[PDB]
Amino acid sequence: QVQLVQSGAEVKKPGASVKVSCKASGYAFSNYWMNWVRQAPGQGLEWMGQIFPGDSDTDYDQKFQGRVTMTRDTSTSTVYMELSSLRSEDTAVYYCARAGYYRGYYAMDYWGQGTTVTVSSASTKGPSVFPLAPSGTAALGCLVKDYFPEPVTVSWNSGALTSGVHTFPAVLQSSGLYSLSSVVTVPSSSLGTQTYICNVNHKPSNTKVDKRVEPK
Amino acid sequence: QVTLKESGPVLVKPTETLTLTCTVSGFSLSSYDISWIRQPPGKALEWLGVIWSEGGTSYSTSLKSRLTISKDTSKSQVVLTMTNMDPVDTATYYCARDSDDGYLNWGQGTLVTVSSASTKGPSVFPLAPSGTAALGCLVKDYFPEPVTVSWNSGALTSGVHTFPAVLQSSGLYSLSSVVTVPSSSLGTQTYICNVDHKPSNTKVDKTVEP
Amino acid sequence: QVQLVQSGAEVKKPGASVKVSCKASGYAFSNYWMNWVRQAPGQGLEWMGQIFPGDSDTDYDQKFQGRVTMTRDTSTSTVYMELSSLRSEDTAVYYCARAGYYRGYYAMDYWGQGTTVTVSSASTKGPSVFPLAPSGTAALGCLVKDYFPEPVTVSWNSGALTSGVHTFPAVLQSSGLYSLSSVVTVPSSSLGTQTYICNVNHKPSNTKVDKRVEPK
Amino acid sequence: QVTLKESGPVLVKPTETLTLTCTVSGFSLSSYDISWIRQPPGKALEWLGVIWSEGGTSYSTSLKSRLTISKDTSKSQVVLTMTNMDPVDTATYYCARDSDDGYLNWGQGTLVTVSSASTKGPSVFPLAPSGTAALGCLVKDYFPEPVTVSWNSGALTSGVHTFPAVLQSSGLYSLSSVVTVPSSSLGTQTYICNVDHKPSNTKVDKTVEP
Amino acid sequence: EIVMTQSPATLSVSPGERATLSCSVSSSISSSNLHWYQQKPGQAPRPWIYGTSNLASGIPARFSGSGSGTEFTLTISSVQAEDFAVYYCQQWSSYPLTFGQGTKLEIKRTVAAPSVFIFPPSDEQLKSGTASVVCLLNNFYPREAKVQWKVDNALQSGNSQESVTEQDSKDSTYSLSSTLTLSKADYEKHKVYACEVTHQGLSSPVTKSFNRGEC
Amino acid sequence: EIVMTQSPATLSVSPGERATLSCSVSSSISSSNLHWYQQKPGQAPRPWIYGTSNLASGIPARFSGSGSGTEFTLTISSVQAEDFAVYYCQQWSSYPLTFGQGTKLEIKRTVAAPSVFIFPPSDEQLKSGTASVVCLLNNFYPREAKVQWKVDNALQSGNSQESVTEQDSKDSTYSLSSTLTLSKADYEKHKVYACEVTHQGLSSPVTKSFNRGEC
Amino acid sequence: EIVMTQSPATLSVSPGERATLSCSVSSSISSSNLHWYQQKPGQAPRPWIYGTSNLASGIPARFSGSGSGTEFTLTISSVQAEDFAVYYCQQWSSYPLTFGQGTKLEIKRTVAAPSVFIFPPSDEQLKSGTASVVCLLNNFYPREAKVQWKVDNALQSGNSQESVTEQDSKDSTYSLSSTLTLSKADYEKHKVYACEVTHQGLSSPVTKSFNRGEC
Amino acid sequence: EIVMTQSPATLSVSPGERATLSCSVSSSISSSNLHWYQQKPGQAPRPWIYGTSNLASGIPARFSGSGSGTEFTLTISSVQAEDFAVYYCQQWSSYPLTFGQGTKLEIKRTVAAPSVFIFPPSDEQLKSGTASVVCLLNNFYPREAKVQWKVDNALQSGNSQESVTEQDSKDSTYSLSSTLTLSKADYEKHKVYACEVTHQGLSSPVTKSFNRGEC
Amino acid sequence: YDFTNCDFEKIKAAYLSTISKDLITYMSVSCSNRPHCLTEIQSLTFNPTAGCASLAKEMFAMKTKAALAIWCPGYSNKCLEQVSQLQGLWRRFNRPL
Amino acid sequence: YDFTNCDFEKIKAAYLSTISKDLITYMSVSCSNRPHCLTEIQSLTFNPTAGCASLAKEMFAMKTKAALAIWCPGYSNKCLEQVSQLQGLWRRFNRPL
Repeated sequence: QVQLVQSGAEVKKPGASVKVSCKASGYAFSNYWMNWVRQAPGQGLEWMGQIFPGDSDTDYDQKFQGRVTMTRDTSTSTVYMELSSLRSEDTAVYYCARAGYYRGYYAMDYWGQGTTVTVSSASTKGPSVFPLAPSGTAALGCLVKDYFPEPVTVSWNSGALTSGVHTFPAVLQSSGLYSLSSVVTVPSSSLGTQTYICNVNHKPSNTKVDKRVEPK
Repeated sequence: QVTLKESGPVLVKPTETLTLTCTVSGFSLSSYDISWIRQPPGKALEWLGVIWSEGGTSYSTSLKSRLTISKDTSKSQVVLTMTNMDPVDTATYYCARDSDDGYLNWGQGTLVTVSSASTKGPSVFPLAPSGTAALGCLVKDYFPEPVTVSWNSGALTSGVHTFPAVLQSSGLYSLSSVVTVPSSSLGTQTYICNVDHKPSNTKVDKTVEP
Repeated sequence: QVQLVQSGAEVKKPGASVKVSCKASGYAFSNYWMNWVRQAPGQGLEWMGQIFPGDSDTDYDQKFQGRVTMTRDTSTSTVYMELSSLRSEDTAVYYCARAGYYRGYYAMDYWGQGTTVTVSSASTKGPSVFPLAPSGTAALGCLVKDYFPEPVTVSWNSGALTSGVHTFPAVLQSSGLYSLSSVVTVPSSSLGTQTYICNVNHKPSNTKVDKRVEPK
Repeated sequence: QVTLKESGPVLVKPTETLTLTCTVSGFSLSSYDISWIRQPPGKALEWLGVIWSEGGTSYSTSLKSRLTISKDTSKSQVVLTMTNMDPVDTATYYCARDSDDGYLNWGQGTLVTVSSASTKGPSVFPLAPSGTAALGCLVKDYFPEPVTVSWNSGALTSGVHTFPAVLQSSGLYSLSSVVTVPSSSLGTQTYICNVDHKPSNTKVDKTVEP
Repeated sequence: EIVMTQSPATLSVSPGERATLSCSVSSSISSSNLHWYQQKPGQAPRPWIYGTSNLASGIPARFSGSGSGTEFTLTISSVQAEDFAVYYCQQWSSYPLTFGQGTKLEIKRTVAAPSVFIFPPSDEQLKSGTASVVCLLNNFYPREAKVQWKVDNALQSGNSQESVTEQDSKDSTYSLSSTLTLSKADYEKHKVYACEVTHQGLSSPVTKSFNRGEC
Repeated sequence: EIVMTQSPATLSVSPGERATLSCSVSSSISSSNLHWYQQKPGQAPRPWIYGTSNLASGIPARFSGSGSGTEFTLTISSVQAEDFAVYYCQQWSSYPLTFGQGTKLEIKRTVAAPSVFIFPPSDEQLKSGTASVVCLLNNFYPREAKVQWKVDNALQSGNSQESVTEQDSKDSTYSLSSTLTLSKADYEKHKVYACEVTHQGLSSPVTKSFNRGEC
Repeated sequence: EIVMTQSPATLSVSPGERATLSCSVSSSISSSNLHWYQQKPGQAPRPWIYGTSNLASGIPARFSGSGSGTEFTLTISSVQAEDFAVYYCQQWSSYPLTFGQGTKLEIKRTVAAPSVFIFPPSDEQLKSGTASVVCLLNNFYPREAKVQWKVDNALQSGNSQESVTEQDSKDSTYSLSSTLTLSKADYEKHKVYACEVTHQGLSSPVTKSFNRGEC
Repeated sequence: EIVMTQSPATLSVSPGERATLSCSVSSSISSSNLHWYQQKPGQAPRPWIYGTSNLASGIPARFSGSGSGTEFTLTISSVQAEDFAVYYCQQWSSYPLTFGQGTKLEIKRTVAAPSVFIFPPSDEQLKSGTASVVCLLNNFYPREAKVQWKVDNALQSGNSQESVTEQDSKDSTYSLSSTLTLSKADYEKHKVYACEVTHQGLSSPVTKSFNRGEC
Repeated sequence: YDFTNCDFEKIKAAYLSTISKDLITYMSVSCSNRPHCLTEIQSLTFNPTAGCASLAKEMFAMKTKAALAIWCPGYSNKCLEQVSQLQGLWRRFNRPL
Repeated sequence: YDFTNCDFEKIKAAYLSTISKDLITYMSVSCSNRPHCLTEIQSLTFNPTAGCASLAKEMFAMKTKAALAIWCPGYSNKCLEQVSQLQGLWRRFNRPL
């Protein structure tokens, strides 16, 4: 088995630098190139470069010239990608891909899980959750607004209510903070006989908020 | 070509006298014999009676005492007179020229409504719904037939059933128009049925809501 | 049942006259017209005329004008057709057809068996039968030539041999006499071990000829 | 384009020497290695042996002592020499350029007949018939193959089967041409088979009769 | 008079098949004395077959007739979409002229169970002074569907009027509406009103019930 | 008069197939005035269809008729063994009554080549002063077959007569007999007598020849 | 560089059908130099086809690839539940390596109209100085749906943001959430707030509206 | 050497079906080291599939290859009329090159029993000095037909040579001719000569016998 | 001849099927009951009138004679006006009882 | 580096499937045995020559380096003439044993 385990998610300010690690295990490390690619949120894959662990011979993409630097550590079988002068559109999921031959054909045969690098000027901020009250089916919700960074986990009735729950992907408004909404459709006859607690968890700010939704 | 055209559709009060005129063209009344056949709504054809080319006449045994068929060859007209009308006598009346081969060779047919009910505007009541749900509106207590029922000013057509009018015990008519729609569309889409009655000149837009 | 039984076959000289009878039975004779039609050998039907037995009202074809005369005898329910000035092409089969209504439609609803009238200048003459010798199947035959009038019956082995026997229709050559041939195919190995007798019968001349066919 | 063309088909007496020349075009002999493969009639392909681009050569183990493959790059020719031939060596010989992808990239192929039998004209004998019946004619004792057999100067084609020639123990060939015809047609139609042998220049018309 | 009967009353035939309509006459009549007429809804009858066997002007060769005495038949070899209508046999033998009850040649298709809905009377009708409870049997086949009204789980009859749409053009299904008309007092003397439907396409009769008060 | 044209002259149809016989009329006539008769060889014509559409008593439902004006048609849906016969269309409209030339409904089968035999005149016939050379084309289909007489390779015409049997009951094949008649002096004046047969079932015309004096 | 164009951007195919994904290449490249990767949401891309024709280990026989020069194709004979995902075509021919924009193989199902709900801003948010009016289009298909914000019947733009859930695992439907953000002063400056939804499953755009102060 | 075998020796596949040809190699070889060639009668082999998986130039997409180590397969999804030929698998791993025995992909059809005829030697052959008795098995399928020669009801072997035509183009049947060659003495020492044929299409073996003397 | 004992239905069928067609194709007063009508057809078809005397030999006249002979026990310009009157008499004959 | 212990079959498959294609698309001496051949490819691809020195960074050179690194233990105008010689060396490498 071949494993490429990468570092954790990174939140960096614009103009800073990030070092993404990728530890390879289960095979001969020095014999295979590591390509680094990135996937912007909602966009396709973008090849950043490649490095040969054997001798540190690196080929970078033309647009990432002088900004990306790839190194290797054969003692720990690790590959490091240093992206400096970070800016707004460097926010993406970065994958390390081992490229090798399969039946004579050369392609990126193994991939790491990816690291989410968020390059934003906003600082850590707790979420503000607001009710979304209903007017034979009615929709309740909680709007989780103005939090940073991604993600926040929204449960309903401490996980008891899961059917009919839609948690929308967070959007990045002009303020630089995130905002999502969690909705749930329930029969309109059980609105007053059921307690509706939405549980918002934001680990980066260590925030637990319990919001109780009532008809208006 | 042979053509037979009765008079226009008529409303006859009960116990009054029906007079229908059938004008024929393409043949002479002195050579062909003209029969009158009535068909009640939804029932079989009933032969009222014949007037012959030489001038004789024969009538149905049940309705012998009420029928009178006269003929004017100069004006090419056949006149049916029926006395003491009963609301059971409302029907479509045809004049038919018994042809050379024996076939009736029917006319256009005229609608006769035997009713004492005066013209009345319709009353629209929304039949509200409770994976598809059916809604509609009931048109009641109007005279005379017909009433044009549409949905969303003709926008909603699929699933629309407008049942034939039924004459109630009061002499007035009533029908229902029902449309089936997905249950999700009840909240957003607004369903209105337009009920139009020319004789009473009544146009009612009724909004059906749960 | 309706029956129209006609007279026997007639052989007449050119310039003579023939009276074809047609007795009707099984219905009211006087109520239905008799049409007379004729069929030349190998040709289609030719309407000769019609007669009403009720009152002798006859309508003849334009070409048979002055040559055909139709009479009736209500005592015997018989209809007679007199064709005078007979010539070469009057040789035909003559049918009497009762014409009546079937479900309101008027057509010749009943027909007689027909009488064969042969108008030829040749006299009765017996047939001359000649062998037709063979050279795994071989054909034997007997040529029955120069006989008058039609027909002659040709059997093989006194009727024992019937399979494979083809008796061709007689043809009228320029001499005014008839000539046909009867052939039979038999295995070529049984030619010498089987006696092949062809039996020619000519009733008008009362002629019985037995011809034995041998390979040459 | 790459083309490989062996010499013409040859007749080699037993225990003589076969010399085949394969001329190639579209490539150089110094860059590609040329193999020789023989296929006996009706058998699988047998790899005789290869000569390599640098000049080396390898031969089949069974036929190592008889094979000799030489190469002339100036004339673009590959010469196969096989000594001490046996009538079992008659076959179709191909020169094939082992390509970049490894595929043999075969040539046209030349027929080699190893036989001591001199040219001999064919002898035609009518196979006479006894609901359809089959007749034909047997062509025997001819050399070399082939013989063109037709029926009624090419008129009769349906049902005609001309079996492949078989080399008998005497070194000569023999085949049969058989046609099926309705039994009734035997008497009237005359069946003649035309047997044509170019090497012996013999054209025999044989009439098949019961 | 000559009382003359048609069979069957309704003939279910899918398009393209063969259809046979029988007319039986009480007294033997001449073959030329029987005529066949075709009628479509909202239209006058059309002379269709003459004298038991003769097609009229314009009628295609698909239609034929055959019969005598008492029994006659009208036969369509290949029923087309335009051949579904009411056919009447009529005698021309003696006065009075009599027509058959009519045979409704109609489209046959797979059995479909009705969708049953129930509508309680609206508030406007209740303030008017009456109450009409509507039962809708939507998209069913065959036409034979049977409906009862239950008031407080008690059978009620003699005051319900039902109307059925003509056979649908696109899916050849029927729709039925049964209206139960009551006064105000009759409406608010009871709590549960039910419509029970029995149909060929139902394994068991379906009961749709409502209670007064709910929105 | 009215000229009744029938088409085709003969109709070769295999049993169980569909047959159509056309009758054109020189003048427009009523449908009721044209009738169809069926005749089998050696039997009188039999009334088959009255008024262009009405089968007589006993005629099965396979037969039908349709037409008007100057064009009428007899149709058999599935021709059976007993249907092969001569059909005539007869108008009644005006005198004199005229029949069609007749269409012979004929059995169709697989093409079979004839067996050709040649018979020289017997010695008795030579003693009688005439010579008849017979050519027999046995068991062939279809009917169309050409027989040519070559006397010393010289084509002969005007002195030969052909007879054809009716279609066989078992294999539905024909047999033909061509007799060439010559005087004794003419017969002895030549040596080679040949019958050449051209038929669809033969790839080439088959010649059966003989010479005088052969045993 | 090499521009890798994929078509279509998304491919709506019902399970069990045949799917075709096209990849055009700005320059002619070798078949062995183009590969296909599959990515499911929340997971790294996975090597799927090597050299335009060779499936990797574990990929079933449904997937196949074919093409040359500037046109290549990924084909799935029978799309299954696990096949719905983003497929990328990647050339290797020249540096820098380029991927296609990705084709999202998507579940196709019956068109379902959305359920549209409107949520006015809560009182706490108003106390916070901002108002967010939410419009929820729940359980609709296909993805394409238009949401318009009308504030006192005046069309709004540039101040609303839309979020779409992934295709549902059970009924394969989408849910959309359009949030209109305004200041407290702007929100209190108007009265009627309406969300208008234009979707294929709706005959007419559905408007859900509310007024400030309603309970 | 590397001894490598093909299965089956003959593959009977009707046009339009799926055909699979197996090649088994004595020693494991690289996937790129195996090639497939197609040969039609009277023609040189054609490079057909490269390296167990790569189609050559012009070969359509119907053909595919798949295998590794010892076992490889050539598969045609829809066999066409032009795909019936001999397929050879050849290793490119080490010298000497070895080819498979060949798989003859050939047209499959319904089993047909041969028509068996026997021809005694002609008079010309008898005066020549030998005698060849010919047994003809005409229009049979499958190719497997088995023939014995009986001389005076005694089995004879080792002196009969048989040849079979290539599969027919129009009806896909075979024809076999077995010639038994004897001297004069051997021919006139016996009276009855028989050919006995056993085939799949025969319920029992058929014996065709002749006796010397008959014409 | 009195037509009281005739078979009126068969004569009517014969006219409606056959005689009427010829009667119309020939184109290119009244009666009380069926016997009186048949008397009128007999007189107006087979008895010569002023000028139009050749109507007795027409084909529809032959049909009328045939039908009358079969179905009546003991039976066995100006022309256009006469045939129109004959059509009227036949039409009144076909009238139902 | 000595290529005696390499896996020659996998390298040959990699060339025949992938490296050869890039080697031809780049177009737009001999060796004794497989180790000697691989030595020649290494020297002629990755060691700069007179003029045509930029051949080491070509895509087929990347493929050759990848294959050699994977399958050789311890491994990790004028241009047209050089690539033709490289094609010849690769073709002789693929020769069967």
